Amino acid sequence: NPIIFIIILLTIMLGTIIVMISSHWLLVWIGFEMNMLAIIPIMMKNHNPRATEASTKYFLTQSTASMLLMMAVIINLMFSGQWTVMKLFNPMASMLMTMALAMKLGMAPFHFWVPEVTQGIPLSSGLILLTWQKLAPMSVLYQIFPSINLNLILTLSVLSILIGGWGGLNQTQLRKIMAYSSIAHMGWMTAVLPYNPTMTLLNLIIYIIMTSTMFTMFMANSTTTTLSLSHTWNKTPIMTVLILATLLSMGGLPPLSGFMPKWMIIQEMTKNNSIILPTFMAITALLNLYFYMRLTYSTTLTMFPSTNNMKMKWQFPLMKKMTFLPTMVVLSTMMLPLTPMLSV
Amino acid sequence: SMVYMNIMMAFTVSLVGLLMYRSHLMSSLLCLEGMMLSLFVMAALTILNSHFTLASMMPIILLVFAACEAALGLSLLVMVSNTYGTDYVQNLNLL
Amino acid sequence: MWFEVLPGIAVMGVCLFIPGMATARIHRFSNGGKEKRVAHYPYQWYLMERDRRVSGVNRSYVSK
Amino acid sequence: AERVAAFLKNVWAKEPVLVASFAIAGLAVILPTLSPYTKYSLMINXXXXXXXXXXXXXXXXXXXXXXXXXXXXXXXXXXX
Amino acid sequence: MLYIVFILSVIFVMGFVGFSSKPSPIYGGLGLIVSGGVGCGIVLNFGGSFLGLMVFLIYLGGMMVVFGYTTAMATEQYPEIWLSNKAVLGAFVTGLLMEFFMVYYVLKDKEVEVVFEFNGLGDWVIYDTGDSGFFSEEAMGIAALYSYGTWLVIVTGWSLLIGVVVIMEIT
Amino acid sequence: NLMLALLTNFTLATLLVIIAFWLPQLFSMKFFLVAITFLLFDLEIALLLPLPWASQTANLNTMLTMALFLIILLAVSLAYEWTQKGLE
Amino acid sequence: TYKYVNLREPSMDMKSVTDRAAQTLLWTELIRGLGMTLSYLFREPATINYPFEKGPLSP
Amino acid sequence: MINILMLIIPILLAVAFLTLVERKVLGYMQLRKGPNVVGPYGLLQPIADAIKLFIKEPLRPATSSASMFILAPIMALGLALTMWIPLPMPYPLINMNLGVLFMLAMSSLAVYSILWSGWASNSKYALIGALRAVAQTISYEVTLAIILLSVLLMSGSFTLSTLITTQEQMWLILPAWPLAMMWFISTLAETNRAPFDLGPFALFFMAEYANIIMMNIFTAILFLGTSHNPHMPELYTINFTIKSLLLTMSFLWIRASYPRFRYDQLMHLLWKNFLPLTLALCMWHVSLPILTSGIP
Repeated sequence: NPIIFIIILLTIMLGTIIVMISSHWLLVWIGFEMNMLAIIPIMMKNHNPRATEASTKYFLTQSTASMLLMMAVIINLMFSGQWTVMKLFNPMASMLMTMALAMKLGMAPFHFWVPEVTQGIPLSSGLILLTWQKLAPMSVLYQIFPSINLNLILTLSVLSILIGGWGGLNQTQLRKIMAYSSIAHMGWMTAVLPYNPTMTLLNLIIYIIMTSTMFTMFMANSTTTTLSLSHTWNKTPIMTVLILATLLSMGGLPPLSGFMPKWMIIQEMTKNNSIILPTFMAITALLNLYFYMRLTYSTTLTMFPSTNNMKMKWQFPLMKKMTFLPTMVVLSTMMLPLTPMLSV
Repeated sequence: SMVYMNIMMAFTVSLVGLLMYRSHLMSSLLCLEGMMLSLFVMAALTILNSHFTLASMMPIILLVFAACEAALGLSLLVMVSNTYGTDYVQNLNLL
Repeated sequence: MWFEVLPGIAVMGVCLFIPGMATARIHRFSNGGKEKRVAHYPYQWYLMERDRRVSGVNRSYVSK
Repeated sequence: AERVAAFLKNVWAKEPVLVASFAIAGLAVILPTLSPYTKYSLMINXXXXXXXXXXXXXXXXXXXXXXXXXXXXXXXXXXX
Repeated sequence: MLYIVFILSVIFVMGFVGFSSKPSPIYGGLGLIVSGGVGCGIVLNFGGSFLGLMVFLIYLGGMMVVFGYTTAMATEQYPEIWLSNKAVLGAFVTGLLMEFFMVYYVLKDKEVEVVFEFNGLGDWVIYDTGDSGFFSEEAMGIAALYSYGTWLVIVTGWSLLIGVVVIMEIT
Repeated sequence: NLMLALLTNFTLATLLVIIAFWLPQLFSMKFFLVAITFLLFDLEIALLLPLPWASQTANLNTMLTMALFLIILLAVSLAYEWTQKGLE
Repeated sequence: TYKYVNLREPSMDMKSVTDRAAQTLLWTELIRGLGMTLSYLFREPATINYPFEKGPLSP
Repeated sequence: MINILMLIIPILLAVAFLTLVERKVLGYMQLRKGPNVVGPYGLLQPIADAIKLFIKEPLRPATSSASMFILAPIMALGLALTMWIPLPMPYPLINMNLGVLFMLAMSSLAVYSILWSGWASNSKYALIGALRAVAQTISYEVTLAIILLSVLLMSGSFTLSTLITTQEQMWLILPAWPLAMMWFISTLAETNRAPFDLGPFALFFMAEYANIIMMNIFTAILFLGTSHNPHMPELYTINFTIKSLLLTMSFLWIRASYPRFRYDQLMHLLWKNFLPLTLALCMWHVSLPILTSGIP
């Protein structure tokens, strides 16, 4: 992977632009497929028996998913006629459309591939791309948020934090914990879509920055809880303070930036006379915190992972924005109260 | 209306075919071709009966991208037969 | 010599000669004037339909 | 010359068909821009009507007459 | 005699049954030739000279021919009879009976449907198109043009550059 | 009729098989890379197919830059086939 | 005795390079090879049909 | 509709009477006498081969997998005979809306005939050689589509009837000088056994030699023409057959004169060398109707 690897990475960047700037329903289908043909090579890279299994599981669960989207595109020719990504019109078309989006974002009945795909990547650079790919179908949902029946969108949000809040408890694999942290945060994504379109995109701004900081802290190789355990005493001790700060912000805690999306999600929902649904969102949010709480015990507690082998030489990773973005990820509570309006 | 009633029923059979697995892995990629074949008939008839002229190019573009997933995903199938003996959905290690 | 080769060519000047002549000479029996009309696009198709309507009944191509 | 004269006779000797792949395809881009003949071909393509011409209501109009042959509008008669 | 497209649509579903059922990639592969070739007639009858033959060139004479290689490259297992296998015959019989039961309801015009839309008869109304255009006729008569849709040409060319580069890197 | 013309050829082809059947009584994955490139090139051919039938009403100057563009990238895909294809 | 099979670079500069490239660009020598069998077709074949004609022998 | 039978029965005779031409014309190339004992000049032998193989010759299959092996000759003969329908001739039988698209489609589906034969044998020994034979046909079909389009982009739409009218004064060999050389080589890839070579087995001979005549005729439409004459069908019928027969001699010329190119170096002639050449001429043929007015 020499110069052309950047070009392969550029087509994912350009692929989302096609989805972003679009008016035609077949144009976004092209935009989704621009990502399909360009993530798989980075999913493989070194060629491993675990990588072959992950890439096939990533393909089959996602290519069939986009094929359900094309049905809803063709129902938009049978009914309502026009090829515009403004409204879905038909309730018959929306049922197949929302489920196709749930296969990438809703996750509540389509989570199954995520913990196996995220674990299957041999490299840390591939972990960023799956948290960046979720930006693409969110642009579609922001365009067609009316007309779609709320009874079978909010079920994809309520159930997702339940399975996300239980699915990380029996996991020691560091990639797997972050895989279920996606599904847990995706419930908050598919909740603001029926109740006020703004702050839904800001939820991405908080999430993507917070997740990109997380994996770039794991540039010093760690794949399990026990491998991230040997970091405070043997490796760099000051580095684990930033891992602590990012993990505390991942769960809902006020002096950190991660509580600031959770503000407006409940605020806009309570304005629409709904109290019984946002209550369930807050109790299930506690279950999300528990995974980060156990993972902060690799940074706070002793835990005895000393080992005979010791590193003396200074570490030099990639670190693209692993210094500027964690400062925004640790503290942005006072910095961003009126910034909800600035995004959209 | 009348012709659309049969090909929508043909679409559901190809949809279940993707969701069904018994030992072999090759059927899924064959069903992916069939799903795109059933979508090709549905797209063509809507533009052909209700004239568009400009939009008749859209299924031709759809024809090209149908093969892209049915080649780049098909290439991954051979890689399974390099690591393992033969392609099986029953033969998986990930948990 | 060529006197052995030429009967092999002359038999091909009969069998391959059939499809050309059989398609052409059939228009005398089927049509009135040894000609079959080509469809291409609806412009020429509509002219075929109105010719049968202009007092011909069963015939598709007929003069006057 | 270091690349013009040196990398010419070697290309004709080693892999000689690759010379034609760059020369013919290269000149296929250069010729339609510089040669003054391409402008004529565009005019006849637009002049030949695909569908029936529409008639407009006459209310103070210039260069518009009856269907009979008269000096009106453009009407292409370029090269015989 | 009365219907032209409606008979071909039944054979279209008939070939598709060997996909929900699992008759191995050899006999399952044979289904796409049967359903594809008959499937062209469904497209061709309403019009489309270019688009109707594109299925023969790409879907039939390109797509499944590459799939002919992969059956020999991975999982060949010497082709077997698709009747002796358990649950395969059960999936095939239930697959046809979902559609053939609807065929019996076509008689006396109206048929019961899961969807809200009614079927009725539609024989002369099946095409639902007048003459209209004559010279350079049909919407599919000039189906593809590089003009107007300039952006679509660039991305299709870009995506086909990806395929050649990526698949070479995997192997 | 096209349906009558096609079916007559196949029915006579089936009859020739029965004559011989009834009357008498007493590995390597390098091939795959060639097959894939066939499919990916033919789709570029599919985009370049309309050219003689399309260029009749549309503007030539808008088409000229776009028509050559597909063939250029079709050569770039072959340019990637020169940087070690294999023994094939 | 030595006879040498190697040509030792037939092409040198300009004139000698182009004709060696012309035979590889199109064909020429294949069309020249086509002409070898062409004249060979016209000349009378030496064939003996056994039930009527008989082949040469010795005392 | 009786003319269909007048385009199968004399065509099956043309494939039969090829056996004379394929070893007498090939015979004089090799200075040997071909057919002589059987007939007056061996005219009784082509029909004698049919009585030998069809009726008396029995079957011994390797495994016979239910439907296959007794389905592959139907695909072989069926696709070879259906190619005769879209042919322009003096007058075509049931003229298609687009001509050459039907011609390229039934040839691309004719790849299956050698595919199902490889699946008929249970052994691994045969299928590796069978896939190699597919590679000879599948690769050259990429270029075959390109060289077709360059001729079409010069003049005429996809319809085969319009290709005769455009050749009124001069042949298309002169404007398409390097492209005419390509059609001599590219057509030989489809089981002609000249640049590369791999009961029901006898039926494959009747299908493979049928495609040889088919490529000879199709080259005599795209590049040859001389005259049209709608008033006189007599002049066209004789003049078309002589032009096609001269190309049939050139097909048997390569089979006798030239050795096999190797399978690996078949992918060095094409792909490595031909594909950059054909596309460069395709680039040239895009500019031609724009540089000078040439639109049907």
